[PDB]
Amino acid sequence: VNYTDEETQKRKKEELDKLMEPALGYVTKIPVNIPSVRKTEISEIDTVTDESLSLVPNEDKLRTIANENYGSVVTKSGSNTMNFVRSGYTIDVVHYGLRDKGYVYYKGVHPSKELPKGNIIVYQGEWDFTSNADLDAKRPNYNPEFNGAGAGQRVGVTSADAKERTYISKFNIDFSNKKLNGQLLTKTKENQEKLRYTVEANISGNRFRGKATATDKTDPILGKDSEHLEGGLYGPKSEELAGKFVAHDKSLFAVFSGKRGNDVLETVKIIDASKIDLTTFESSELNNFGNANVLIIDGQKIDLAGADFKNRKTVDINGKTMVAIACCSNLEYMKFGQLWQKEGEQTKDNSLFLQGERTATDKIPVGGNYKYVGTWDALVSKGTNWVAEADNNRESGYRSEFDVNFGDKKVSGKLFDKGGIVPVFMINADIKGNGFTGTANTTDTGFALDSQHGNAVFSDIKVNGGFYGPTAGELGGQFHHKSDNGSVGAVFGAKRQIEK
Repeated sequence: VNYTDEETQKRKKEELDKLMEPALGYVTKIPVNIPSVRKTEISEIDTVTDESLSLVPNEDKLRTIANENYGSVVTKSGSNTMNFVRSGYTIDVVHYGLRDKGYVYYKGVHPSKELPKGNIIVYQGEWDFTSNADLDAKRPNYNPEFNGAGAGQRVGVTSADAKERTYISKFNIDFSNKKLNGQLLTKTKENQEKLRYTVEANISGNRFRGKATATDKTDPILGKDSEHLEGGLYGPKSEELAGKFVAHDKSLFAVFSGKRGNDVLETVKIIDASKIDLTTFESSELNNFGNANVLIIDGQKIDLAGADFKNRKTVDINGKTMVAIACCSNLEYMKFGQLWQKEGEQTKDNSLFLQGERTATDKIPVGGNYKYVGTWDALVSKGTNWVAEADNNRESGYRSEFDVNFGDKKVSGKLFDKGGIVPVFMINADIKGNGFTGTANTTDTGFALDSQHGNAVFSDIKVNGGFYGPTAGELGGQFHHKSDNGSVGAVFGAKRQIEK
Protein backbone atom coordinates (compact mmCIF):
# COMPACT_ATOMS: atom_id res chain seq x y z
CA VAL A 1 0.00 0.00 0.00
CA ASN A 2 1.53 3.26 -1.23
CA TYR A 3 0.55 6.21 0.97
CA THR A 4 1.32 9.66 -0.45
CA ASP A 5 0.34 13.26 0.34
CA GLU A 6 -3.08 14.32 -0.92
CA GLU A 7 -2.24 17.46 -2.92
CA THR A 8 -5.23 19.78 -3.34
CA GLN A 9 -5.80 21.44 -6.72
CA LYS A 10 -4.91 24.74 -5.04
CA ARG A 11 -1.63 23.30 -3.78
CA LYS A 12 -0.76 21.98 -7.24
CA LYS A 13 -1.22 25.41 -8.82
CA GLU A 14 0.91 27.14 -6.18
CA GLU A 15 3.61 24.52 -6.75
CA LEU A 16 3.84 25.38 -10.44
CA ASP A 17 3.73 29.12 -9.69
CA LYS A 18 6.89 28.85 -7.58
CA LEU A 19 8.62 27.42 -10.66
CA MET A 20 7.97 30.74 -12.42
CA GLU A 21 10.44 32.57 -10.17
CA PRO A 22 13.36 33.78 -12.31
CA ALA A 23 16.75 32.09 -11.87
CA LEU A 24 20.01 31.59 -13.71
CA GLY A 25 18.63 28.14 -14.59
CA TYR A 26 16.52 25.09 -13.77
CA VAL A 27 17.20 21.37 -13.69
CA THR A 28 14.99 18.36 -13.32
CA LYS A 29 15.35 14.70 -12.63
CA ILE A 30 14.13 12.19 -15.17
CA PRO A 31 11.33 10.20 -13.48
CA VAL A 32 11.90 6.48 -12.85
CA ASN A 33 9.09 4.31 -11.46
CA ILE A 34 9.80 2.67 -8.13
CA PRO A 35 8.58 -0.96 -8.29
CA SER A 36 5.56 -0.14 -6.11
CA VAL A 37 3.89 2.64 -8.10
CA ARG A 38 2.78 2.74 -11.73
CA LYS A 39 3.08 6.48 -12.30
CA THR A 40 5.88 8.90 -11.44
CA GLU A 41 5.20 12.57 -12.13
CA ILE A 42 7.89 15.15 -12.79
CA SER A 43 8.52 16.51 -9.31
CA GLU A 44 11.98 17.62 -8.18
CA ILE A 45 12.47 20.81 -10.17
CA ASP A 46 15.41 22.69 -8.68
CA THR A 47 16.98 26.07 -9.44
CA VAL A 48 20.52 26.38 -10.75
CA THR A 49 22.49 28.90 -8.69
CA ASP A 50 26.07 28.35 -9.85
CA GLU A 51 27.34 30.84 -12.43
CA SER A 52 29.67 28.71 -14.55
CA LEU A 53 28.51 27.37 -17.91
CA SER A 54 31.04 24.53 -17.80
CA LEU A 55 29.28 23.07 -14.75
CA VAL A 56 26.52 20.70 -15.85
CA PRO A 57 23.74 20.62 -13.19
CA ASN A 58 23.75 17.39 -11.17
CA GLU A 59 26.10 15.63 -13.61
CA ASP A 60 28.33 14.93 -10.61
CA LYS A 61 25.52 13.14 -8.77
CA LEU A 62 24.70 11.16 -11.91
CA ARG A 63 28.29 10.14 -12.65
CA THR A 64 28.45 8.74 -9.13
CA ILE A 65 25.51 6.38 -9.68
CA ALA A 66 26.64 5.61 -13.24
CA ASN A 67 30.14 4.44 -12.29
CA GLU A 68 28.84 2.09 -9.60
CA ASN A 69 26.47 0.51 -12.12
CA TYR A 70 29.12 0.70 -14.86
CA GLY A 71 26.91 3.00 -16.92
CA SER A 72 27.74 5.63 -19.52
CA VAL A 73 26.98 9.32 -19.03
CA VAL A 74 26.32 11.50 -22.08
CA THR A 75 25.85 15.26 -21.82
CA LYS A 76 24.16 17.58 -24.30
CA SER A 77 24.50 21.30 -23.60
CA GLY A 78 24.78 23.09 -26.94
CA SER A 79 28.23 24.29 -25.88
CA ASN A 80 29.53 24.41 -29.47
CA THR A 81 26.88 26.92 -30.53
CA MET A 82 25.86 29.00 -27.52
CA ASN A 83 28.09 31.50 -25.68
CA PHE A 84 25.91 32.44 -22.71
CA VAL A 85 23.37 29.64 -22.27
CA ARG A 86 23.51 25.88 -21.85
CA SER A 87 20.56 23.52 -22.26
CA GLY A 88 19.80 19.87 -22.78
CA TYR A 89 20.57 16.87 -20.65
CA THR A 90 22.96 14.59 -18.85
CA ILE A 91 21.95 10.93 -19.31
CA ASP A 92 23.12 7.42 -18.48
CA VAL A 93 22.50 6.03 -21.97
CA VAL A 94 22.85 2.35 -21.07
CA HIS A 95 20.34 2.76 -18.24
CA TYR A 96 18.22 -0.12 -16.98
CA GLY A 97 16.39 -0.94 -13.76
CA LEU A 98 15.56 1.48 -10.99
CA ARG A 99 18.72 3.59 -10.72
CA ASP A 100 18.80 7.26 -11.75
CA LYS A 101 18.69 7.95 -15.50
CA GLY A 102 19.69 11.61 -15.46
CA TYR A 103 18.70 15.24 -15.70
CA VAL A 104 17.24 17.86 -18.03
CA TYR A 105 18.26 21.48 -17.61
CA TYR A 106 18.91 24.97 -18.86
CA LYS A 107 21.19 27.58 -17.37
CA GLY A 108 22.44 30.97 -18.42
CA VAL A 109 24.99 33.61 -17.60
CA HIS A 110 25.00 37.42 -17.55
CA PRO A 111 21.24 38.05 -17.40
CA SER A 112 20.81 40.76 -20.02
CA LYS A 113 20.93 44.39 -18.92
CA GLU A 114 20.57 45.79 -22.44
CA LEU A 115 17.87 44.83 -24.95
CA PRO A 116 17.65 45.76 -28.63
CA LYS A 117 15.76 49.05 -29.00
CA GLY A 118 12.92 47.71 -31.16
CA ASN A 119 11.82 45.60 -34.15
CA ILE A 120 11.32 41.83 -34.46
CA ILE A 121 14.42 39.77 -33.72
CA VAL A 122 14.78 36.13 -34.73
CA TYR A 123 16.38 33.68 -32.29
CA GLN A 124 17.20 30.14 -33.41
CA GLY A 125 18.30 27.23 -31.23
CA GLU A 126 17.39 23.81 -29.90
CA TRP A 127 15.17 22.21 -27.29
CA ASP A 128 14.95 19.07 -25.15
CA PHE A 129 12.57 17.35 -22.75
CA THR A 130 11.88 14.55 -20.35
CA SER A 131 8.43 13.05 -19.88
CA ASN A 132 6.95 11.50 -16.77
CA ALA A 133 6.41 7.76 -16.33
CA ASP A 134 2.94 6.25 -16.64
CA LEU A 135 1.90 2.62 -17.10
CA ASP A 136 -1.80 3.44 -16.87
CA ALA A 137 -1.82 5.89 -19.77
CA LYS A 138 -1.69 6.36 -23.52
CA ARG A 139 1.75 5.20 -24.48
CA PRO A 140 2.01 2.51 -27.19
CA ASN A 141 4.73 -0.14 -26.96
CA TYR A 142 5.92 0.80 -30.43
CA ASN A 143 6.59 4.52 -30.75
CA PRO A 144 7.89 5.49 -34.22
CA GLU A 145 9.50 8.66 -32.83
CA PHE A 146 11.47 7.10 -29.97
CA ASN A 147 13.99 4.28 -29.95
CA GLY A 148 13.03 0.92 -28.49
CA ALA A 149 9.76 -0.11 -26.89
CA GLY A 150 7.72 0.99 -23.88
CA ALA A 151 9.06 4.55 -24.06
CA GLY A 152 7.45 6.59 -21.28
CA GLN A 153 5.93 3.72 -19.33
CA ARG A 154 8.39 2.87 -16.56
CA VAL A 155 11.00 5.53 -17.30
CA GLY A 156 10.57 9.02 -18.75
CA VAL A 157 11.39 9.50 -22.43
CA THR A 158 13.77 12.22 -23.51
CA SER A 159 14.88 13.88 -26.73
CA ALA A 160 18.03 11.80 -26.28
CA ASP A 161 15.88 8.72 -26.98
CA ALA A 162 14.63 10.00 -30.35
CA LYS A 163 15.06 8.15 -33.66
CA GLU A 164 17.14 10.20 -36.13
CA ARG A 165 15.31 13.39 -35.19
CA THR A 166 16.58 16.84 -34.29
CA TYR A 167 14.72 19.26 -32.04
CA ILE A 168 14.93 22.84 -33.29
CA SER A 169 13.54 26.08 -31.83
CA LYS A 170 12.67 29.37 -33.47
CA PHE A 171 11.65 32.55 -31.72
CA ASN A 172 10.50 35.96 -32.85
CA ILE A 173 11.02 38.59 -30.18
CA ASP A 174 9.10 41.85 -30.54
CA PHE A 175 11.21 44.24 -28.50
CA SER A 176 8.99 47.22 -29.37
CA ASN A 177 6.07 45.50 -27.63
CA LYS A 178 8.07 43.25 -25.31
CA LYS A 179 6.23 40.24 -26.74
CA LEU A 180 7.62 36.89 -27.83
CA ASN A 181 6.35 34.16 -30.15
CA GLY A 182 7.99 30.83 -30.91
CA GLN A 183 7.94 27.40 -32.47
CA LEU A 184 9.37 24.15 -31.13
CA LEU A 185 9.82 21.78 -34.05
CA THR A 186 11.09 18.29 -34.77
CA LYS A 187 13.00 17.58 -37.97
CA THR A 188 13.30 14.05 -39.37
CA LYS A 189 16.19 12.61 -41.38
CA GLU A 190 14.29 13.51 -44.57
CA ASN A 191 14.48 17.24 -43.70
CA GLN A 192 10.76 17.28 -42.90
CA GLU A 193 9.73 19.61 -40.07
CA LYS A 194 6.89 18.93 -37.64
CA LEU A 195 5.61 21.59 -35.25
CA ARG A 196 5.22 20.31 -31.68
CA TYR A 197 4.61 23.49 -29.65
CA THR A 198 3.90 27.13 -30.31
CA VAL A 199 5.15 29.52 -27.66
CA GLU A 200 3.85 32.92 -26.53
CA ALA A 201 5.31 35.08 -23.76
CA ASN A 202 5.52 38.60 -22.33
CA ILE A 203 8.88 40.20 -21.57
CA SER A 204 9.43 41.89 -18.20
CA GLY A 205 12.92 42.91 -17.14
CA ASN A 206 15.11 40.39 -18.94
CA ARG A 207 12.68 37.55 -18.28
CA PHE A 208 9.63 36.23 -20.09
CA ARG A 209 6.54 34.46 -18.82
CA GLY A 210 4.03 32.69 -21.00
CA LYS A 211 2.55 29.49 -22.29
CA ALA A 212 3.37 26.61 -24.61
CA THR A 213 0.51 25.20 -26.64
CA ALA A 214 0.78 21.56 -27.75
CA THR A 215 0.23 21.21 -31.49
CA ASP A 216 -1.12 17.66 -31.29
CA LYS A 217 -3.26 16.75 -28.26
CA THR A 218 -3.39 13.12 -29.48
CA ASP A 219 0.35 12.83 -28.92
CA PRO A 220 1.01 10.30 -26.11
CA ILE A 221 4.02 12.27 -24.88
CA LEU A 222 4.12 15.75 -26.38
CA GLY A 223 0.45 16.56 -26.19
CA LYS A 224 -0.23 18.58 -23.09
CA ASP A 225 -0.40 22.37 -22.79
CA SER A 226 1.63 24.43 -20.35
CA GLU A 227 0.49 27.65 -18.69
CA HIS A 228 3.92 27.80 -17.09
CA LEU A 229 6.69 28.75 -19.50
CA GLU A 230 9.46 30.98 -18.12
CA GLY A 231 12.91 31.97 -19.32
CA GLY A 232 15.29 34.86 -19.79
CA LEU A 233 17.57 36.78 -22.09
CA TYR A 234 21.28 36.24 -21.46
CA GLY A 235 24.47 37.91 -22.60
CA PRO A 236 25.32 41.60 -22.12
CA LYS A 237 23.10 42.70 -25.02
CA SER A 238 20.56 39.84 -25.22
CA GLU A 239 22.58 37.74 -27.66
CA GLU A 240 20.84 34.56 -26.52
CA LEU A 241 17.96 33.15 -24.51
CA ALA A 242 17.04 30.03 -22.56
CA GLY A 243 14.04 28.76 -20.64
CA LYS A 244 11.68 25.97 -19.68
CA PHE A 245 8.06 24.93 -19.40
CA VAL A 246 6.17 22.37 -17.34
CA ALA A 247 3.03 20.68 -18.66
CA HIS A 248 -0.04 21.41 -16.55
CA ASP A 249 -0.27 17.76 -15.47
CA LYS A 250 3.50 17.53 -14.88
CA SER A 251 3.80 14.99 -17.70
CA LEU A 252 6.52 16.97 -19.46
CA PHE A 253 9.48 19.17 -18.66
CA ALA A 254 11.05 20.97 -21.61
CA VAL A 255 14.04 23.26 -22.00
CA PHE A 256 14.96 25.47 -24.93
CA SER A 257 17.74 27.77 -26.09
CA GLY A 258 18.02 30.50 -28.70
CA LYS A 259 20.61 32.74 -30.29
CA ARG A 260 20.14 35.74 -32.56
CA GLY A 261 22.18 36.49 -35.67
CA ASN A 262 25.26 38.62 -36.27
CA ASP A 263 23.49 41.80 -37.39
CA VAL A 264 24.52 44.62 -35.06
CA LEU A 265 21.52 46.14 -33.29
CA GLU A 266 21.13 49.33 -31.28
CA THR A 267 20.51 48.40 -27.65
CA VAL A 268 19.08 50.15 -24.57
CA LYS A 269 19.68 49.78 -20.83
CA ILE A 270 16.79 48.24 -18.90
CA ILE A 271 18.62 47.41 -15.68
CA ASP A 272 21.29 48.92 -13.44
CA ALA A 273 22.92 46.54 -10.98
CA SER A 274 26.48 47.11 -9.87
CA LYS A 275 28.57 47.17 -6.72
CA ILE A 276 31.58 49.20 -5.63
CA ASP A 277 34.23 47.38 -3.60
CA LEU A 278 35.04 49.64 -0.64
CA THR A 279 38.65 48.40 -0.63
CA THR A 280 39.77 48.59 -4.26
CA PHE A 281 37.03 51.04 -5.28
CA GLU A 282 36.44 48.98 -8.39
CA SER A 283 32.96 48.52 -9.81
CA SER A 284 31.65 45.07 -10.66
CA GLU A 285 28.30 43.92 -12.05
CA LEU A 286 25.55 42.06 -10.20
CA ASN A 287 23.09 39.55 -11.61
CA ASN A 288 19.57 40.92 -11.76
CA PHE A 289 16.36 39.93 -13.49
CA GLY A 290 14.61 43.29 -13.65
CA ASN A 291 13.51 43.53 -10.04
CA ALA A 292 15.49 46.20 -8.17
CA ASN A 293 13.92 45.19 -4.86
CA VAL A 294 15.73 41.84 -5.11
CA LEU A 295 19.48 41.38 -4.69
CA ILE A 296 21.05 38.34 -6.35
CA ILE A 297 24.07 37.05 -4.44
CA ASP A 298 25.53 33.75 -5.68
CA GLY A 299 22.39 33.06 -7.71
CA GLN A 300 20.18 33.37 -4.65
CA LYS A 301 17.65 36.08 -3.82
CA ILE A 302 17.65 38.64 -1.02
CA ASP A 303 14.46 40.65 -0.54
CA LEU A 304 15.25 44.32 0.03
CA ALA A 305 11.70 45.51 0.73
CA GLY A 306 10.90 46.44 4.32
CA ALA A 307 8.72 48.55 6.61
CA ASP A 308 11.30 51.13 7.70
CA PHE A 309 12.85 53.91 5.61
CA LYS A 310 15.89 51.72 5.08
CA ASN A 311 16.16 48.07 6.13
CA ARG A 312 18.87 45.73 7.36
CA LYS A 313 18.60 42.29 5.75
CA THR A 314 20.54 39.22 6.86
CA VAL A 315 20.48 36.08 4.72
CA ASP A 316 22.81 33.07 4.84
CA ILE A 317 24.14 32.07 1.41
CA ASN A 318 26.56 29.18 0.77
CA GLY A 319 27.96 29.33 4.29
CA LYS A 320 28.69 33.03 3.76
CA THR A 321 26.42 35.10 6.00
CA MET A 322 25.53 38.28 4.10
CA VAL A 323 24.17 41.59 5.41
CA ALA A 324 22.61 44.30 3.24
CA ILE A 325 21.31 47.76 4.18
CA ALA A 326 18.71 48.68 1.57
CA CYS A 327 17.31 52.15 0.95
CA CYS A 328 14.71 53.37 0.55
CA SER A 329 11.01 52.69 1.16
CA ASN A 330 9.91 55.75 -0.85
CA LEU A 331 11.71 54.47 -3.95
CA GLU A 332 9.61 51.93 -5.86
CA TYR A 333 11.94 51.13 -8.74
CA MET A 334 15.41 51.37 -7.24
CA LYS A 335 17.50 50.37 -4.24
CA PHE A 336 20.98 51.19 -2.97
CA GLY A 337 23.07 50.71 0.15
CA GLN A 338 25.75 48.68 1.88
CA LEU A 339 26.69 45.03 1.38
CA TRP A 340 29.07 42.81 3.33
CA GLN A 341 29.66 39.34 4.76
CA LYS A 342 29.26 39.13 8.52
CA GLU A 343 32.45 37.79 10.06
CA GLY A 344 30.37 37.93 13.22
CA GLU A 345 32.46 40.71 14.73
CA GLN A 346 33.71 42.46 11.59
CA THR A 347 32.53 42.87 8.01
CA LYS A 348 34.03 41.01 5.05
CA ASP A 349 34.34 42.41 1.52
CA ASN A 350 32.51 45.68 2.22
CA SER A 351 30.77 47.17 -0.79
CA LEU A 352 28.14 49.67 -1.91
CA PHE A 353 25.48 48.67 -4.41
CA LEU A 354 23.01 50.32 -6.78
CA GLN A 355 20.01 48.70 -8.45
CA GLY A 356 17.29 50.18 -10.63
CA GLU A 357 14.78 49.47 -13.37
CA ARG A 358 15.49 52.02 -16.10
CA THR A 359 12.73 54.15 -17.56
CA ALA A 360 11.79 53.47 -21.17
CA THR A 361 13.64 55.95 -23.39
CA ASP A 362 10.43 57.21 -25.01
CA LYS A 363 9.02 57.94 -21.54
CA ILE A 364 11.83 60.27 -20.47
CA PRO A 365 10.35 63.81 -20.23
CA VAL A 366 11.30 65.93 -23.24
CA GLY A 367 11.23 69.13 -21.18
CA GLY A 368 10.56 70.67 -17.78
CA ASN A 369 12.45 71.34 -14.56
CA TYR A 370 12.07 69.14 -11.50
CA LYS A 371 13.58 68.74 -8.06
CA TYR A 372 14.69 65.30 -6.86
CA VAL A 373 15.29 64.61 -3.17
CA GLY A 374 16.92 61.58 -1.57
CA THR A 375 19.95 60.32 0.33
CA TRP A 376 23.29 58.66 -0.38
CA ASP A 377 25.95 56.25 0.85
CA ALA A 378 29.70 56.73 0.51
CA LEU A 379 33.18 56.11 1.82
CA VAL A 380 36.27 58.29 1.42
CA SER A 381 39.76 57.02 2.21
CA LYS A 382 42.77 59.28 2.66
CA GLY A 383 44.64 58.07 5.72
CA THR A 384 41.46 57.99 7.78
CA ASN A 385 37.93 57.15 6.66
CA TRP A 386 35.02 59.45 5.92
CA VAL A 387 31.59 57.86 5.61
CA ALA A 388 28.10 58.90 4.58
CA GLU A 389 25.14 56.69 5.43
CA ALA A 390 21.53 56.98 4.29
CA ASP A 391 19.06 58.76 6.57
CA ASN A 392 15.58 60.28 6.71
CA ASN A 393 16.54 63.85 7.64
CA ARG A 394 15.74 66.15 4.72
CA GLU A 395 16.86 69.23 6.67
CA SER A 396 20.44 68.49 7.74
CA GLY A 397 21.03 64.78 7.14
CA TYR A 398 23.13 63.16 4.45
CA ARG A 399 20.90 64.84 1.88
CA SER A 400 21.09 64.36 -1.86
CA GLU A 401 19.41 67.04 -3.95
CA PHE A 402 18.97 67.28 -7.72
CA ASP A 403 17.67 69.70 -10.30
CA VAL A 404 16.88 68.02 -13.58
CA ASN A 405 16.44 70.03 -16.74
CA PHE A 406 14.98 67.66 -19.31
CA GLY A 407 14.77 70.39 -21.92
CA ASP A 408 18.47 71.22 -21.67
CA LYS A 409 19.21 67.55 -20.90
CA LYS A 410 21.03 68.51 -17.71
CA VAL A 411 21.39 67.05 -14.24
CA SER A 412 22.85 69.03 -11.34
CA GLY A 413 23.31 67.42 -7.95
CA LYS A 414 24.56 68.14 -4.47
CA LEU A 415 25.60 65.60 -1.85
CA PHE A 416 25.65 66.89 1.73
CA ASP A 417 27.45 65.80 4.87
CA LYS A 418 25.21 65.50 7.93
CA GLY A 419 24.56 68.89 9.55
CA GLY A 420 26.52 70.56 6.76
CA ILE A 421 25.17 73.59 4.92
CA VAL A 422 27.56 73.26 1.99
CA PRO A 423 27.65 70.15 -0.24
CA VAL A 424 30.80 68.03 -0.13
CA PHE A 425 30.20 66.76 -3.67
CA MET A 426 28.67 68.53 -6.65
CA ILE A 427 27.42 66.51 -9.59
CA ASN A 428 27.23 67.84 -13.13
CA ALA A 429 25.91 65.44 -15.76
CA ASP A 430 24.38 65.22 -19.23
CA ILE A 431 21.17 63.31 -19.94
CA LYS A 432 21.55 60.77 -22.74
CA GLY A 433 18.81 58.22 -23.25
CA ASN A 434 17.38 56.87 -20.00
CA GLY A 435 20.56 57.65 -18.09
CA PHE A 436 23.06 60.43 -17.51
CA THR A 437 26.83 60.85 -17.42
CA GLY A 438 29.12 63.48 -15.93
CA THR A 439 31.52 64.47 -13.16
CA ALA A 440 31.64 64.76 -9.39
CA ASN A 441 33.74 67.49 -7.80
CA THR A 442 34.57 68.70 -4.31
CA THR A 443 35.19 72.39 -3.75
CA ASP A 444 38.67 73.82 -4.36
CA THR A 445 39.64 73.11 -0.76
CA GLY A 446 37.46 70.09 0.02
CA PHE A 447 35.81 68.82 3.21
CA ALA A 448 37.22 67.77 6.58
CA LEU A 449 37.30 64.03 7.25
CA ASP A 450 36.25 65.06 10.77
CA SER A 451 36.55 67.92 13.30
CA GLN A 452 46.15 68.91 10.73
CA HIS A 453 43.34 66.49 10.02
CA GLY A 454 43.60 65.62 6.34
CA ASN A 455 40.66 66.39 4.07
CA ALA A 456 39.38 65.15 0.71
CA VAL A 457 39.79 66.83 -2.68
CA PHE A 458 38.41 65.24 -5.85
CA SER A 459 38.52 66.51 -9.44
CA ASP A 460 36.24 65.34 -12.28
CA ILE A 461 35.35 61.86 -11.03
CA LYS A 462 33.20 60.10 -13.62
CA VAL A 463 29.55 59.78 -12.61
CA ASN A 464 27.14 57.22 -14.03
CA GLY A 465 23.43 57.16 -13.30
CA GLY A 466 19.97 56.53 -14.70
CA PHE A 467 16.29 57.37 -14.46
CA TYR A 468 14.04 54.67 -13.04
CA GLY A 469 10.31 54.00 -12.98
CA PRO A 470 7.48 54.44 -15.52
CA THR A 471 7.97 58.22 -15.87
CA ALA A 472 11.53 58.70 -14.56
CA GLY A 473 10.09 59.81 -11.22
CA GLU A 474 13.18 58.39 -9.52
CA LEU A 475 16.89 58.75 -10.23
CA GLY A 476 20.12 57.28 -8.93
CA GLY A 477 23.81 56.98 -9.71
CA GLN A 478 27.30 56.11 -8.58
CA PHE A 479 30.95 57.11 -8.76
CA HIS A 480 34.24 55.68 -7.59
CA HIS A 481 37.93 56.52 -7.66
CA LYS A 482 41.14 54.99 -6.33
CA SER A 483 44.33 56.96 -5.77
CA ASP A 484 47.10 57.50 -3.23
CA ASN A 485 45.95 61.04 -2.53
CA GLY A 486 42.51 59.76 -1.54
CA SER A 487 39.83 57.31 -2.71
CA VAL A 488 36.02 57.31 -2.82
CA GLY A 489 32.98 55.17 -3.59
CA ALA A 490 29.47 56.62 -3.56
CA VAL A 491 25.91 55.63 -4.45
CA PHE A 492 22.78 57.81 -4.34
CA GLY A 493 19.07 57.82 -5.15
CA ALA A 494 16.36 60.49 -5.20
CA LYS A 495 12.60 60.87 -5.62
CA ARG A 496 11.00 63.47 -7.91
CA GLN A 497 9.22 66.25 -6.03
CA ILE A 498 6.04 68.26 -6.37
CA GLU A 499 5.25 71.64 -4.80
CA LYS A 500 2.49 71.87 -2.20
